[PDB]
Amino acid sequence: MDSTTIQQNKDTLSQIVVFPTGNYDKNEANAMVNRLANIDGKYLNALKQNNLKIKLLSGKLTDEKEYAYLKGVVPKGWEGTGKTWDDVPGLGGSTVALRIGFSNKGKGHDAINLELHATAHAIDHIVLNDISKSAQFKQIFAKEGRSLGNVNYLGVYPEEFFAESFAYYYLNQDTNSKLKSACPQTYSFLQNLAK
Ligand SMILES: [Zn+2]
Repeated sequence: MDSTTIQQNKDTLSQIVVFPTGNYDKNEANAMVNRLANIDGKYLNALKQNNLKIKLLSGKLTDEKEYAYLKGVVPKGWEGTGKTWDDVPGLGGSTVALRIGFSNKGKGHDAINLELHATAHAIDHIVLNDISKSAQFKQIFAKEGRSLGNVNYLGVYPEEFFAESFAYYYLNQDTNSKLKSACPQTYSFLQNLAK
């Protein structure tokens, strides 16, 4: 309905997204920004205020200097697998690092969208001050925490279910209505947050 909002958010994101040195698909990198541009501007401006940089990567996560301490480190609940932090495409929290071309579900992650799920962690931690670990959201998580699948992951950690609910809410119209169907209280919760 509104293309003007996307364009203004893209300009906010221009003060947030940092493009990598090296070779990558420029069009796909731009597609990731367009998807991030659907997040409420209130959240984006607040990330801009706190100087949160969304770093897009052309290579592996642990190839980057700041995440080199993760090289060879096995993430939690990567029992066997054979994969370490070197094989993780995205990361969110205090910092945001995303590998370009790995947005879709299955590209080394179970999130419905890499960049929206990770940026959610930053908005949760930096902007909303760990709202996923608040009494109100815990009550909702207690009831709706498994309604998006991944019951041993999303259904166990409220910070993860928040991030995925956020991604469902802001990705596209289909996954938004999917969230409203499966998680009415969570949908209502996020809707009030942006009011
Ligand atoms: Zn996560």
